[PDB]
Amino acid sequence: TLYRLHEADLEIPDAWQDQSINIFKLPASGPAREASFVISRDASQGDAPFADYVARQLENAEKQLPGFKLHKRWDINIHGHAAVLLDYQWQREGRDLMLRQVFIERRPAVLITTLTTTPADLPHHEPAWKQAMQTLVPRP
Amino acid sequence: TLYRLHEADLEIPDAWQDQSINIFKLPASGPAREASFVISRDASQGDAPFADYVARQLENAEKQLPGFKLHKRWDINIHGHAAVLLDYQWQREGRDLMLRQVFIERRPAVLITTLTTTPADLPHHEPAWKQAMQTLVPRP
Amino acid sequence: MDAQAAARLGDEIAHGFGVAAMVAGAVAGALIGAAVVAAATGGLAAVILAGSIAAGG
Repeated sequence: TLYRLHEADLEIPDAWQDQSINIFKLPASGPAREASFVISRDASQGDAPFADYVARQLENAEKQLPGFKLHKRWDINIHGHAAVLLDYQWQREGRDLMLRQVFIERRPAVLITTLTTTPADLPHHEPAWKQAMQTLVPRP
Repeated sequence: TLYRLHEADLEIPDAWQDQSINIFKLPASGPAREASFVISRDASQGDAPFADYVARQLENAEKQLPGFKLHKRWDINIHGHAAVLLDYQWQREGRDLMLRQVFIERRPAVLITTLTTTPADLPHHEPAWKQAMQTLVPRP
Repeated sequence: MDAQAAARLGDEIAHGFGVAAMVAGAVAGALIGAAVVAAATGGLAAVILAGSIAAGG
């Protein structure tokens, strides 16, 4: 069970539980502030279908984030993998936060991409985010 | 920067600063409780020699980790890269934690592997930890 | 996936409060390593706690 990371290869036993989180801080650009781009994994899906799995993610996000409300949703395919893209809004300590989140169906775990910014700053960070996602090639 | 992860490849602007963390939880086994194996990156080195960078890491750990106790320092080698192995222990909420931390010199950032367990449980997980680190090949 | 935490994490790292940003290499790895061994949580939850730990000190 060889594990591949940007800087090395190594053998990890399968008894070990993967909880890895890829993290990038986006630099400020023009009027917009720093953003973050995070890649997380999820194994909770199980046998439930992607649509109902994706379904359950909003149900939890909609009760747990103060001031939640959903701006957009895509259903697209990334290199044969089903993907849903969500644009939604929530307030942490009275300041408007915007999330752009993509769920990529995969096993043993669903890939999740999360961009955090503000509604105001999303257009300024969107070009670089578009670069990142148009290049995402899942492995078979 | 084309960035590779375990599950996909994607292109990342160079202005994004990487803070990615690989995390593996070693499951509980027999008398031993669960342990953790973590791969982190540190781009702080700048121009200082590697041997002095480790020292800066030691001084910081003694200053900020409560109950720091150094057990071993190992100036070793990993597939052509200078490496230092640290065995130390610190206290977290009355619980003694035994750490085994490896610093692998690389650019643009030092690769760091950290095993967290208990002094009693360390010998149990040392085989699995020894397995992984002997398999690590830094990638060009 | 905890939307609570992904939002908290993405917010914290944007504002320079990520673990790897506030403490030295050895310490960030050690704080992350303790969080995972200490609940039905995941990597996101762990990284958050590592930063709360790092911040309280």
